[PDB]
Amino acid sequence: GLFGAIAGFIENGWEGMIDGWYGFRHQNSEGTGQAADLKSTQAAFDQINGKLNRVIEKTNEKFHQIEKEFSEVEGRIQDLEKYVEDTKIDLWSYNAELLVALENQHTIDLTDSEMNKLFEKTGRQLRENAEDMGNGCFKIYHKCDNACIESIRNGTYDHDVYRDEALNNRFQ
Amino acid sequence: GLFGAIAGFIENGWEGMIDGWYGFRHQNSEGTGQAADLKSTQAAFDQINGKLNRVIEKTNEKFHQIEKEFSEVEGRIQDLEKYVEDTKIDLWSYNAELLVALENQHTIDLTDSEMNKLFEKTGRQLRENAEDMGNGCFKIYHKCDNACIESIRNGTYDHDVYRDEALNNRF
Amino acid sequence: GLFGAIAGFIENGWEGMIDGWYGFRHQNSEGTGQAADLKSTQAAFDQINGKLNRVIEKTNEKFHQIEKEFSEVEGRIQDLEKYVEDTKIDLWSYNAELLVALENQHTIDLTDSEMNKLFEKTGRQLRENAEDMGNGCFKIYHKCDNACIESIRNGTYDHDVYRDEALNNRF
Amino acid sequence: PGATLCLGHHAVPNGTLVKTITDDQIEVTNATELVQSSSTGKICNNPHRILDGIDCTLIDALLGDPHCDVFQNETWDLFVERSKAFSNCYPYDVPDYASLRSLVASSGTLEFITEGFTWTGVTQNGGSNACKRGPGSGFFSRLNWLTKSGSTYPVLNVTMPNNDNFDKLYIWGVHHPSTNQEQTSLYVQASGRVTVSTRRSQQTIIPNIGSRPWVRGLSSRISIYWTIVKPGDVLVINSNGNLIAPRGYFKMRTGKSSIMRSDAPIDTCISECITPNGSIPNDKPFQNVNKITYGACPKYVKQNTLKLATGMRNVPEKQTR
Amino acid sequence: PGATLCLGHHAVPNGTLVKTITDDQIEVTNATELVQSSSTGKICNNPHRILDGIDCTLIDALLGDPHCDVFQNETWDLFVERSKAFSNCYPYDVPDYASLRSLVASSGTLEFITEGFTWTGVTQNGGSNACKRGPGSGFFSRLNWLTKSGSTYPVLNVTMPNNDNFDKLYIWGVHHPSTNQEQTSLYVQASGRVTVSTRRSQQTIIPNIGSRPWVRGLSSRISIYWTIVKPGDVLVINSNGNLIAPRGYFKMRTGKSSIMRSDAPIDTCISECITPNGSIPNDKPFQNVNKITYGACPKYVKQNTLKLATGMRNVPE
Amino acid sequence: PGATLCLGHHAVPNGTLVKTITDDQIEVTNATELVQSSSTGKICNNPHRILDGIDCTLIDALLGDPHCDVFQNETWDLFVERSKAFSNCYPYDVPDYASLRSLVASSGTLEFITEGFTWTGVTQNGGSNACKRGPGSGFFSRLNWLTKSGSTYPVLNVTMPNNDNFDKLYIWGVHHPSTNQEQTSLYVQASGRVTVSTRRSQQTIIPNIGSRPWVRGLSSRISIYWTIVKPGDVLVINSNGNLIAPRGYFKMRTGKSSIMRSDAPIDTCISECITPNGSIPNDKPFQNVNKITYGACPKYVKQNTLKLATGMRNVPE
Ligand SMILES: *[C@@H]1O[C@H](CO)[C@@H](O[C@@H]2O[C@H](CO)[C@@H](O[C@@H]3O[C@H](CO)[C@@H](O)[C@H](O[C@H]4O[C@H](CO)[C@@H](O)[C@H](O)[C@@H]4O)[C@@H]3O)[C@H](O)[C@H]2NC(C)=O)[C@H](O)[C@H]1NC(C)=O
Ligand SMILES: *[C@@H]1O[C@H](CO)[C@@H](O[C@@H]2O[C@H](CO)[C@@H](O[C@@H]3O[C@H](CO[C@H]4O[C@H](CO)[C@@H](O)[C@H](O)[C@@H]4O)[C@@H](O)[C@H](O)[C@@H]3O)[C@H](O)[C@H]2NC(C)=O)[C@H](O)[C@H]1NC(C)=O
Ligand SMILES: *[C@@H]1O[C@H](CO)[C@@H](O[C@@H]2O[C@H](CO)[C@@H](O[C@@H]3O[C@H](CO)[C@@H](O)[C@H](O)[C@@H]3O)[C@H](O)[C@H]2NC(C)=O)[C@H](O)[C@H]1NC(C)=O
Ligand SMILES: *[C@@H]1O[C@H](CO)[C@@H](O[C@@H]2O[C@H](CO)[C@@H](O[C@@H]3O[C@H](CO)[C@@H](O)[C@H](O)[C@@H]3O)[C@H](O)[C@H]2NC(C)=O)[C@H](O)[C@H]1NC(C)=O
Ligand SMILES: *[C@@H]1O[C@H](CO)[C@@H](O[C@@H]2O[C@H](CO)[C@@H](O)[C@H](O)[C@H]2NC(C)=O)[C@H](O)[C@H]1NC(C)=O
Ligand SMILES: *[C@@H]1O[C@H](CO)[C@@H](O[C@@H]2O[C@H](CO)[C@@H](O)[C@H](O)[C@H]2NC(C)=O)[C@H](O)[C@H]1NC(C)=O
Ligand SMILES: *[C@@H]1O[C@H](CO)[C@@H](O)[C@H](O)[C@H]1NC(C)=O
Ligand SMILES: *[C@@H]1O[C@H](CO)[C@@H](O)[C@H](O)[C@H]1NC(C)=O
Ligand SMILES: *[C@@H]1O[C@H](CO)[C@@H](O)[C@H](O)[C@H]1NC(C)=O
Ligand SMILES: *[C@@H]1O[C@H](CO)[C@@H](O)[C@H](O)[C@H]1NC(C)=O
Ligand SMILES: *[C@@H]1O[C@H](CO)[C@@H](O)[C@H](O)[C@H]1NC(C)=O
Ligand SMILES: *[C@@H]1O[C@H](CO)[C@@H](O)[C@H](O)[C@H]1NC(C)=O
Ligand SMILES: *[C@@H]1O[C@H](CO)[C@@H](O)[C@H](O)[C@H]1NC(C)=O
Repeated sequence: GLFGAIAGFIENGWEGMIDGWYGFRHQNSEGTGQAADLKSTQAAFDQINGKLNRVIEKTNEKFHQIEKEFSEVEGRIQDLEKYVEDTKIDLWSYNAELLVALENQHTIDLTDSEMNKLFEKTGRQLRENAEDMGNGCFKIYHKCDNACIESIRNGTYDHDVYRDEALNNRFQ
Repeated sequence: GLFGAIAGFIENGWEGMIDGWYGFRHQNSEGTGQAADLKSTQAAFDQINGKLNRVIEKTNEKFHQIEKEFSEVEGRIQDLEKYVEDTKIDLWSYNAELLVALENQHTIDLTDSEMNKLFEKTGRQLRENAEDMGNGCFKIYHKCDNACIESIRNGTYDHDVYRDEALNNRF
Repeated sequence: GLFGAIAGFIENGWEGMIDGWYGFRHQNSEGTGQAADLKSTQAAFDQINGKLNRVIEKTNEKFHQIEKEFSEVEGRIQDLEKYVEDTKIDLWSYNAELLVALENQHTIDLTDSEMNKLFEKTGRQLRENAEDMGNGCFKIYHKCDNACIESIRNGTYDHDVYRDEALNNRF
Repeated sequence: PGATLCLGHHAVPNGTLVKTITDDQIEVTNATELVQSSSTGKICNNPHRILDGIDCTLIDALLGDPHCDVFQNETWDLFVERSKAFSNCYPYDVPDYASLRSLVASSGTLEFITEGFTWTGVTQNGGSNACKRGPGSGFFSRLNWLTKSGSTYPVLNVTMPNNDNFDKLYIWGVHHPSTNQEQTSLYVQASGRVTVSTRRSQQTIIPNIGSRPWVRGLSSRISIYWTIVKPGDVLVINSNGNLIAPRGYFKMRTGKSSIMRSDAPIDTCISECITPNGSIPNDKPFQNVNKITYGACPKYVKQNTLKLATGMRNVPEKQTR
Repeated sequence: PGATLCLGHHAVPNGTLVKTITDDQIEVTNATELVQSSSTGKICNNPHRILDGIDCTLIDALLGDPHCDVFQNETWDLFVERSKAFSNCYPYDVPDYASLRSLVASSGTLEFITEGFTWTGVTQNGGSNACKRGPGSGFFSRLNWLTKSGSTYPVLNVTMPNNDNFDKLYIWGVHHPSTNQEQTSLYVQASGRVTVSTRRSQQTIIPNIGSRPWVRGLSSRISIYWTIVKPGDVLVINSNGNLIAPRGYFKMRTGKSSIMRSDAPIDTCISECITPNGSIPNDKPFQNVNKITYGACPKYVKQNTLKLATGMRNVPE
Repeated sequence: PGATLCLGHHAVPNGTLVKTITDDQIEVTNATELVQSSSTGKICNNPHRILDGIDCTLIDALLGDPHCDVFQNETWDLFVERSKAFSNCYPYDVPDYASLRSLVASSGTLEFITEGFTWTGVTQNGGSNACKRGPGSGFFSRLNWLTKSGSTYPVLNVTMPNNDNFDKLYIWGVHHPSTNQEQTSLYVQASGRVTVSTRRSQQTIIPNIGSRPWVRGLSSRISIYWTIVKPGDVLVINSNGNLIAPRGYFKMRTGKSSIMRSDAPIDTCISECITPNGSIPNDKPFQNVNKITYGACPKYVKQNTLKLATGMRNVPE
């Protein structure tokens, strides 16, 4: 995708993450764990759901039309009836093909975008207390217990608290 | 939008900014102020204007066509005339609906993109003399008078001048 | 484009780069040079090639149809035959115009994106050993011989090796 | 000793292939089908009024072929004509059959109002053994076969004004005998003529004597014609022989009525969309079941499947297996 | 002592809702309307040549119904037929009326060139009290009602070659008497016939005797037919009765001419696009006023509004 | 002393212009053309079976105009009618010419099967000096001009059932004499009639007596009609004069056959797509050569060029 996260700097997805579309894995002094990010997951879902509902917006209801199958050869009028219908069908078939191609490209790009948004949001939260490893992971340069990890995940991590500890670990 | 600036890491817009679409607000020793960024504003406008002009490119002029209202019942020929026209109208109605949906998604994304471009341009200007707070604001780690702010806004800020002062304040 | 690299923070392209679409120019103690990046080039090419093949997917074979030129005036039936055809041609002409506009916007954006992806990949490789000058160039804050440059270009640069040297030069 | 925080996204063991601008096949975590490609094989009896023609075409029900008498005054949203239908009355043709069928189908009713035409000096209610009604000879219920009275068939000249505020459809015919003997025997005059007119239109038909192919014992034919009379206009029928007279008019309406050829059985269920193959659900925007449809239907396309991605790109962990 | 530098964008207190791929309603700072949904109610007389039919249909002006004499030789880009139009001449029908109307409308002219047909042995210039011209009986100006001379109506057999470099349109007819008495009285022969042909095509019409309903005093009728003669071809007219003869031909043209049914008044103004509801502006790409249009017009769509975003997402304070 | 590492992209000194959503013209490094705008000027004889009509229209070949006798055994995927084609037999018209031409073109064969119609009490094989065969008079090869035998022309009444599993096309006609003298001389009765029917439909044609323009010595005409008989149905022909009888039927097929008007020469080459201008390549999705096409063709559009970008934005030095 356009943002280079999904199938990009993030090597692969997690089959083990079954409670959300995007999320966090950590390793600290207390071990390892996984948690889904609800906000990013919800934003992807809302957009995909929105486009689905637009596409299935029921719009057409037709009653008496023209005949489309013929039991007799007739020439000019029947040629025109068949041509009109064949023309219609080709144009709608084109519309359908284009629609799915554009929608699908966009769905892949919007999901890639949401991954990227979450990554940049996290990076900004951490300020000078962490470095981007380049594979979707941050090396955090301080002691970060399970409380500290949850603080990052629920958006309440105060970077000032750990800055001195982290700045020291980073530069020598 | 795709870039996550507008309605994203920037919490909201400024109703007070009436002289541009994007811009700067600052707080320094000398107080606070606001200035529109003309370049980014112009780039967004030029793209939106470009698409508007493509959409209103007058393209059809038609003269004698078929009849589309009928005062008598006739059967087969009239069924076909009505069907041809109804088919045409449904296809053009579809085209119109799709056009606006695609254009609008793209306009929202290109405007979000221009916000993001301005933000990354500013960040790059400041080098090591500032930090990204994460809400669309830079904490600048040195004395930055109104001359210094304007230097950033008009693209002439020399980061080397303040680097020692700023590096010290940060670390 | 949406990413602001091509025709953006990168001032212009390189006419001298004839062996790839994206790449690297360096200056070190040993002089200057140029090398194409294969991976980014390949990703752009594969996507453009993919869309080309979708667009030229042969789809249309028609045999007996309606007459479209007429040597006599006839009125109603001929009016309808001409209208049907004119309607068809306008709709396909619209489809063709829209198709190319959407494809082309997207091609420009995906190529801009690949430039940006390569730039962010390089920046991430360099960690704390370099700074973004803002014009598509990294100032590398350590001795970087031709072996070291190639290490960056082929993805094997170990930033830990030079970190102390580089951190000292920066701060 | 610090901490590592890795950002990621999900993957699923079983993704789906979709098409994009750049790829004809690429794997996403989920997708949904946009083309309806199946039917139950049955036409749902609701919410549209479905009238099963059974053994009868719409035109035979209109004219009043005796085995179609059950359709008198019927109405429909969709008249369904079956491939088993047959005619069993006087052999006939309709010049512009397709148009008469279309306009009646679209009107949605066979509501017939009898009018008191005065046919002075002729015998009414002629019948044929080609069109039995009970044990004896009969005829189309809505048509009146006029023949000589005594040894004369006078010039008939009758009128019916339309003083209603709706349009009247009149169905009438012309008899084409197979021999001169039959002609003069039924109508006296050697050559007949039927002229049916309103203020602004007219149709004159001269019958033609000769054999057509034997159908139910007869080489003669009736040709069927129609005339619409608007409010304030007047019908005049003028004939010196061979007139197959109307008994009245059909009420015309406009609305959502149509006709469909199908052999699918009618069943108790609810479906907005009907095809000749049976009803189809209309939750999807496209369908590949049949280009012939009635009601609120997905649009017909040539593709039998089109997948809309409903999730991200599916990127499993590569394995050394 | 530091500084804070915040990047931002504008918002407005009163945004506009638009549709996207993902949202049926989302708020942007500004939008513009792409569907023209209103008209002035008037047809602008420029830049197209508008000819108001007033009391006349195009066909009545073509045939030369006396109250339509003011339309002789007229030209138009758009002929406007009014619902108040009426016929006031001999009662007639046109088999394929819609085609004759279409082809004349499209030609854009009633330019008529009189030709010297020689009708030997018949009376010319027949008239009727159903078609008064001044105080006395009359007829369609472009048609010539031929009847017997003395006690005979010979076989008429005439020719007119087309030695011009343009196509000629001939309008002619067949008279349908209401009685045998009328037939023989006017044409002698008990049954008439009209055959009109060129090298490559022909029409033969047998009249039909019988009562139609009374229209302007008459139960008889005329049926109107037409024949186009191309450069180098020749017209032949052959009849032993019931011929309503042409007096000449109409010059055919091709171009931008058409016809429209409308009751909108004509006004002095400029508009490229005309609908039956009146002229409409054509700055927008779509319109929902009327599927019937003439000129440089927006395309007809079913939506009555479609908003194109002309600004960013609106996120107010 | 450190190092500088600059990221960049290629450019060329002169790129190609394309259109986007936002710009009518923007320069990219490369593009490819999506509209085919040129032809060789020649129709390739493969892979479609091309039949060049040369001097003959399809209808003249069908009827069996003597100079078209060479087409009798012929089949095609595409019949090519040339502007130099001419008729050289009895002067005729076809009401609904366009339909007969269409249905024969679509059937793709002139395969004709003779049937043993029994025409009791008439003379068969009439010919005319308008349609010369060898030293004498002749006629359309597939039609049988019936005239009186002795001093009588009886009521003809014949039948032919279709017990095959294919549709039969019957071509027949009606003769329109130029005088009453010629009518009674050929057919005895003062007025003829032809009635052709199947179980469920019928056509009755009354001839029309009168002069048409002289064509190859004659003011009389034939009008051509057709009847399709489906498997299990039956043909009946009934006439007391003026019948131009079928000799048999054309065996109909369905498939990919058509007809095209063109003066482009036929050449030995391979092309899937044929236009009247000549064959065109079909590698591109669109074409602006001609709206008339046959085969696997790009779709016709009004644009003469449409460029698909195949590279990035070109930003030269
Ligand atoms: C004009 O020519 C046609 C064709 O030759 C001719 O029509 C034919 O006439 C005969 C006699 O009416 C038809 O024969 C009938 O065919 C059906 C089978 O499909 C049988 O049911 C009939 O048989 C019964 O009735 C007979 C009494 O007439 C009995 O003799 C017999 O034992 C059976 O009970 C009968 O054979 C024949 O079908 C038609 N064919 C067609 C194609 O129409 C017509 O009569 C000629 N016109 C004139 C005026 O001569
Ligand atoms: C009814 O009126 C018709 C119209 O006048 C009559 O038709 C005319 O009949 C005569 C013969 O009786 C034809 O004369 C012949 O014409 C050809 C040549 O035809 C054309 O070609 C040459 C050039 O090649 C050109 O110079 C001529 O002017 C012609 O245009 C001559 O070769 C013959 O020798 C002879 O002159 C007329 O052509 C014909 N005209 C038309 C328009 O048909 C018809 O005879 C009348 N019928 C009755 C029953 O009275
Ligand atoms: C991935 O996409 C597929 C669609 O392609 C989803 O499958 C659909 O899911 C629901 C079941 O949760 C089904 O709809 C329900 O049907 C029952 C009766 O069948 C009805 O009572 C409910 O009201 C509801 O409509 C649907 O049949 C099913 N369709 C198919 C083709 O499998 C699936 O849910 C998606 N998976 C995820 C994880 O999102
Ligand atoms: C065949 O039947 C028709 C219909 O009844 C007859 O037409 C009618 O003819 C009479 C005169 O013979 C018309 O009367 C006239 O009415 C006007 C007022 O409308 C009046 O001012 C005149 O003095 C005159 O009396 C009558 O309108 C007309 N009816 C219709 C409906 O057209 C026809 O004459 C009959 N023909 C024969 C030979 O029986
Ligand atoms: C619905 O009915 C139509 C026709 O009645 C079916 O279309 C036929 O499908 C076969 C292939 O299976 C083709 O060979 C025929 O040409 C088609 N016939 C016609 C008349 O188009 C169609 O398959 C049916 N669809 C379903 C879902 O039952
Ligand atoms: C333009 O004129 C048309 C034709 O009279 C108007 O359409 C009619 O008006 C309403 C709703 O549009 C319906 O009840 C009628 O059935 C419509 N008739 C037809 C033929 O569509 C239309 O409203 C007018 N539009 C404007 C903007 O004036
Ligand atoms: C940009 O800003 C400075 C500081 O206010 C101003 O004095 C200067 O004139 C501006 N630009 C240039 C190029 O001089
Ligand atoms: C048909 O309807 C009309 C009027 O509504 C009525 O007079 C007539 O008796 C009805 N006939 C039948 C068979 O229902
Ligand atoms: C919308 O459009 C134009 C500017 O192009 C302006 O006149 C109008 O005030 C704008 N409205 C808003 C709310 O910005
Ligand atoms: C009609 O056409 C021309 C004018 O160009 C002329 O022959 C004729 O007299 C004109 N008649 C009228 C009434 O203008
Ligand atoms: C330009 O585009 C075409 C189509 O893909 C390609 O085959 C050709 O080699 C390209 N030319 C250059 C100079 O890149
Ligand atoms: C058509 O085929 C027959 C039988 O094979 C042959 O004798 C005849 O000459 C052929 N006709 C033409 C015009 O080639
Ligand atoms: C093809 O022929 C048409 C019709 O004669 C002509 O107008 C058109 O310009 C031709 N196009 C080309 C590319 O030869």
